[PDB]
Amino acid sequence: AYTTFSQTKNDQLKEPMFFGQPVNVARYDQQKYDIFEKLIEKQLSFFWRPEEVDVSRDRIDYQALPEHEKHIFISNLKYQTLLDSIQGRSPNVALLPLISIPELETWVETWAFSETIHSRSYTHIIRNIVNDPSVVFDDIVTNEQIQKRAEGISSYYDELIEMTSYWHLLGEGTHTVNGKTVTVSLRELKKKLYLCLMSVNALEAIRFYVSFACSFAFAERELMEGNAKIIRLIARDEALHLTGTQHMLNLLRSGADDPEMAEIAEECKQECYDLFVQAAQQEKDWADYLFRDGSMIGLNKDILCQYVEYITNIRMQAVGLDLPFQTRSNPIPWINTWLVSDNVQVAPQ
Amino acid sequence: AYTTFSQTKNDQLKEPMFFGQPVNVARYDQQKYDIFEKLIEKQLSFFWRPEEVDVSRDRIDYQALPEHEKHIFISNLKYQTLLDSIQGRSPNVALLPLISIPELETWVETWAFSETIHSRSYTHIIRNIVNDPSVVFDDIVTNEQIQKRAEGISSYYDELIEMTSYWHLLGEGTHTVNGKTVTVSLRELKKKLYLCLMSVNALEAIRFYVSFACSFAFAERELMEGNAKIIRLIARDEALHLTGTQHMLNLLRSGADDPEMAEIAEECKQECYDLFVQAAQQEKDWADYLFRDGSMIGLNKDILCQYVEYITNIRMQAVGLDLPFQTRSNPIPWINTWLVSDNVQVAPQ
Repeated sequence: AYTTFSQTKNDQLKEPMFFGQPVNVARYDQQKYDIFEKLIEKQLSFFWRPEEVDVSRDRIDYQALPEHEKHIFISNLKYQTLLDSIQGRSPNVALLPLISIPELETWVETWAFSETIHSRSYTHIIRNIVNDPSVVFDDIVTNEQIQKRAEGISSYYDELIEMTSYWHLLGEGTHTVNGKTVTVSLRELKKKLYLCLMSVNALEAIRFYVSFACSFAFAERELMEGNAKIIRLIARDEALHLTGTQHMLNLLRSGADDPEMAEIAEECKQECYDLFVQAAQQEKDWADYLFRDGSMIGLNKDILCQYVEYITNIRMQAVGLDLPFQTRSNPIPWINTWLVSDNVQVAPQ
Repeated sequence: AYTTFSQTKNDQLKEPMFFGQPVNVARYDQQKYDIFEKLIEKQLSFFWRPEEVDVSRDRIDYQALPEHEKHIFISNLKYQTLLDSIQGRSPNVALLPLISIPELETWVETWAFSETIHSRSYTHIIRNIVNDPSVVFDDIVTNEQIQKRAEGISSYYDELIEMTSYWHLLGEGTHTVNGKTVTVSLRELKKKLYLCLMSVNALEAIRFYVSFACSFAFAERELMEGNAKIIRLIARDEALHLTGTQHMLNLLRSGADDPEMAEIAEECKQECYDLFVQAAQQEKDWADYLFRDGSMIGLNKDILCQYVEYITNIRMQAVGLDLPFQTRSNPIPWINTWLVSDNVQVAPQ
């Protein structure tokens, strides 16, 4: 029962964020939550094109890098390309059919579009520093380590999409499909979304920031500086993105938007904690992979894992989860000069 | 069986446009069809924000308009807002889950995003010329004439989305759902898409151009000039949009992309003709509604209907359909100065 234009004249101010009447008229003179209108407007204001950054000198730097330093940089780049390949399509495919307020609908399309620009920027970087880009792009799919992350991250989306399709097609209740029993539950779907949104929050607020440290560490060494200029632009967008999902999640668990969602958020509050911890660990294990053949000046497995814990604690408090790690100070304060914008707070506070 | 990251390492150059393996890695170093990469790049180059246009003086003009001229202008604006409310979400929701090549995937997200900007521009216009924008936005849903168009146009999308969800969930074959028989057929789904793409082509290549004439006719009278500056930007984007669907449709019917699709395009070739003719007629009937209380200098029911036939013939030849109307010359050549861009051919040739 998805409609690209619902015929009911509803008061969009009183709709929930999710699972209400599909948005008919796209209007921007009013909001239920003006955060999403402010995110649109900011993200629009940030619009950049990857080609406006000269990455020419990165090719020289990269070729001059020792093999293990190549491995660090290209593993990082590959991982980023994976993540935003997923982030390019998924918010549109997974969330659009569920949104019921216009400001959130357009933020999600704006969000996803800004990701395609990131992915296009990753191509721009890759095709400028390596001879055969196909080797790089193919490894993104077949790399053992990258694949593990791809599968877990994508499952949260996939399961939400499939349960959505059942919901739209069948409606709520217990059903008979080809001799099997399919039970469609709005409550479970609401949970599937919450977990997905928690997963996507960890992805952008934690996983990408672990990657930002890696990129900016080269730039600190005065290497791969074109790449770093792009990551600076990418980081500024990312601060918007995670801000969006922090509000979605916080508005959902408060019960202000949907009293049901409040009780559902408490029910899987443990599960969300476990989700974030597993992501933190996975990025620690990723650090292991990056530096398996050696480290470089200013960044190693130990320093990076410290940063993972530091940033993971901050992000989780933001969404009301218990902190899983020792209260620590910033192991790499030098990252803050890179993680900065005068229009949005990029660096974690 | 939709996956936000398919684990198979496929050769994206050999995939079909639609119904192949979902795109995993978003890469832009190569294409199967470089038209879509050129559309992305052009559309990116056109990026504009509605607020960069001062519509201040339109409020004075509008209030000074006679009641029937208000009716003409606001009916037109309302209709545009409807159409791109649909075009904001629908290409993402309907097409994304079916695309199997990266350049087409990102064009569709870029396309849809550019529409949200149009919708945001329509708000910018509306909130500047009327006192109570809610009256306007509500009428978009409840207006008898507008509603008829909304329902037909949205059904092509909706039916494609629902048949997609069955396909992903159930796969091809004859199924049992709650005691009913559901037959999922790829061939029918391929047809549903083709018809939808034909409908969306008529929407942007014909229906919006009928609306562009109306807007620019005010600007010819030196009225509602802020609005016209925005429509000029909107028209330039639209020329890209219809170009995209012309290639999709032409690549589909040639059989170069999918030999099946060739035979399917011929099978419903009549049906497509009927679809376009019905749209042409509907816009003629719309002209009747616009000018029911009188016309203005330089534009009336007769002139506008002439333009409908003129533009409808051109668009249909572009997608290989028979012409339904007398071969006529341009009834309003003055529109061409408005319908122009040095970077893309906006005016129909």
